[PDB]
Amino acid sequence: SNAIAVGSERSADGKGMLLANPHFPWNGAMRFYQMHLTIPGRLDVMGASLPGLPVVNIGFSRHLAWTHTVDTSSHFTLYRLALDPKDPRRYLVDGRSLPLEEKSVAIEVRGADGKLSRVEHKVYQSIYGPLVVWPGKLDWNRSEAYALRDANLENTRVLQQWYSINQASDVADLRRRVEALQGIPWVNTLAADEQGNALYMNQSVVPYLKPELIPACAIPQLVAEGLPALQGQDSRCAWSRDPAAAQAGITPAAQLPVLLRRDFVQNSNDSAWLTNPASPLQGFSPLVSQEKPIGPRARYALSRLQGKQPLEAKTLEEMVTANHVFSADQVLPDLLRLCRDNQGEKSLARACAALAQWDRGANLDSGSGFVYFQRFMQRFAELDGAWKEPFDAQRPLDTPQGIALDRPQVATQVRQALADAAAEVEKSGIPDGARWGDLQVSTRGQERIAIPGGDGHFGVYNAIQSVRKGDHLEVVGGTSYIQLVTFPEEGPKARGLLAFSQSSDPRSPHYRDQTELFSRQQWQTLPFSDRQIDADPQLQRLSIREAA
Amino acid sequence: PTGLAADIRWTAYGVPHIRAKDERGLGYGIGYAYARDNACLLAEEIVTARGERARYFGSEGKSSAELDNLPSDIFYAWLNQPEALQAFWQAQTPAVRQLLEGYAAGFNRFLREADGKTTSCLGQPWLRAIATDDLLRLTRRLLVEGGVGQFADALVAAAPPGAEK
Repeated sequence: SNAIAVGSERSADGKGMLLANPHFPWNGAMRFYQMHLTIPGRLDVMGASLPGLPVVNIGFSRHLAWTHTVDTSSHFTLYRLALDPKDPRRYLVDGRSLPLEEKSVAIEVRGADGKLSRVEHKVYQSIYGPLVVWPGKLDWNRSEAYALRDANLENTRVLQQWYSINQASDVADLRRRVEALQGIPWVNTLAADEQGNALYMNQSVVPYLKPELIPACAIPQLVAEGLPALQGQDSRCAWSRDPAAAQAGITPAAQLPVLLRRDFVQNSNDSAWLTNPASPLQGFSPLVSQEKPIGPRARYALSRLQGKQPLEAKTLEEMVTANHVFSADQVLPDLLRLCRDNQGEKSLARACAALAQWDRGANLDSGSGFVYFQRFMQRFAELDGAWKEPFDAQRPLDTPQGIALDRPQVATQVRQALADAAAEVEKSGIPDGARWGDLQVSTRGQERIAIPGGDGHFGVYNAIQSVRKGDHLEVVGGTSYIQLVTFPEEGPKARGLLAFSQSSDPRSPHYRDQTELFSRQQWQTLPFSDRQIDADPQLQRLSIREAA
Repeated sequence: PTGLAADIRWTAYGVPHIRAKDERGLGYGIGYAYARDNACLLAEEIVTARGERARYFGSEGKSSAELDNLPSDIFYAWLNQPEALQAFWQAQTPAVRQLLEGYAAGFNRFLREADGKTTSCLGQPWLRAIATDDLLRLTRRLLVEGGVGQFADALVAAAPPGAEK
């Protein structure tokens, strides 16, 4: 997910502006759906929502626009259990042996013959929650097991929270409503209002441990590997209570990152840290936000956002529709130098030619260089110390960069990686002359619609994730609901698309219409006022009722 | 006397604009409009969240999250136990209860009248009237996507050791 909010100090019109670019599945229980909700006099909000939810999840109203991005905060903890040496179904807390709880679930299974059979399965639970096993990493042996406590299992406030957001007037109001309820499960919130405020909130439901508990309660080797793992044999490692928190055991709103500014804030799924580099957010719990190197999408955004020049709506739009593969900025110049140093290496000829011709984009018309580059990057990413300039915490926006071609060992390994990638690409059945749009598609009935964009890990802001299906790459997720909002005098102006179209049903008139527009990167007005709605030549109306 | 009522306008690309005088009517319009576009999707995901995939589709299939049907079912049967749904419902405000009540009613109203114009799964046994509990099941499924949901296979796999060395 990407999000950018721009305030009065940087917007061309001196008001607020918001780009919403969540990256979500193109099918299933998280498929976005556009809708506009009005209870006259007290609710009027438009945007998109997830299946089954009677609220708008990402959207805008008369003076406000808001969106979300998946955050880096932990929303659960693992507990390492010390098992009773006499009994692997018992575990020790404060030296006392407690029994696991067993709860059977019964499931009906349809067989070959079409008859139903009953399956009964035991789910073991500890005082923390259910036990979980990752074979080879988180086992359940005679010494230890792992339980999982999910902070959102007790979050009964989640629907209320977006009901409340849907009623928010401006950025200040939105912030109050979110901090009050703390019902947001696992996303950041970014917003802008007409008055020119830009807001970032890492305000979600996060397990709370008082600072003095963390060094003692962590499992050092597991947390070093990215897992929020705690000592489950010590009752003091229970999530801490703070009466200010909306839910027992979660982090109070005052200790979660918030940045209110009038220039900009951005997020592309890194931590709160460099939301705006001019005002770094640090000093939070490791469960909440850490100072880690940012990914290429955020680095790309910051490269466009920093400076003194005004930001226009078209500027934010084109950050998405440019399809620029920002990772190429870091490695392609030096890679091309390597290519030029190895003319005569026949095996590298086609790859180097393709990489040199390439527009460094993931456009429909982008050449095979993108495919060569992806396969190379995959291998580059597993090399050790190949960066010319390694990540530097004092230069986190400009590092890492370049290839260390002046180190013979690096030069040899990088050439091998290119050699390997070249053969792989040429081993594939992909015809010479094929462009990216020939390969990456979304199927609609009998047609395959070419889809621009590429994987977020290569620094493409317009992130698109695909899987191989026969002769093509089938889109499974990525850029989904797009919303770009500004606040001219007449009312909010909102522009965008639902990339995969409103209806998942092939019979619908709205099964592929926005997908064709997405292919051509032609965003559209999102009509909000009664006058905009009535100006629509295809306007349809139905009133329905029934007794309660 | 008042009951459920909604006014719906659709603009280009099939975007609904729902107007109502209260949350119940608002939900009614949302559920109806969503069903018109996505009844089969919601019906499938409700089967998943009820833990009934293997019952309708057997053990060799997967959910749309690419979990095997039986492990998915065990996980959602565990997640969405009656006591848990009841507690979640009890904690809801009147406004949210009304939104959910309206949504279910509006979805069901579309289902009663559907003749297949925009619904490909007409006649399937898993396409059926929904209840507010089904919407709670979907909500809880989304709730844990950043937590125990990512460990669904791992929860199903968790069993105590035998007598191995």
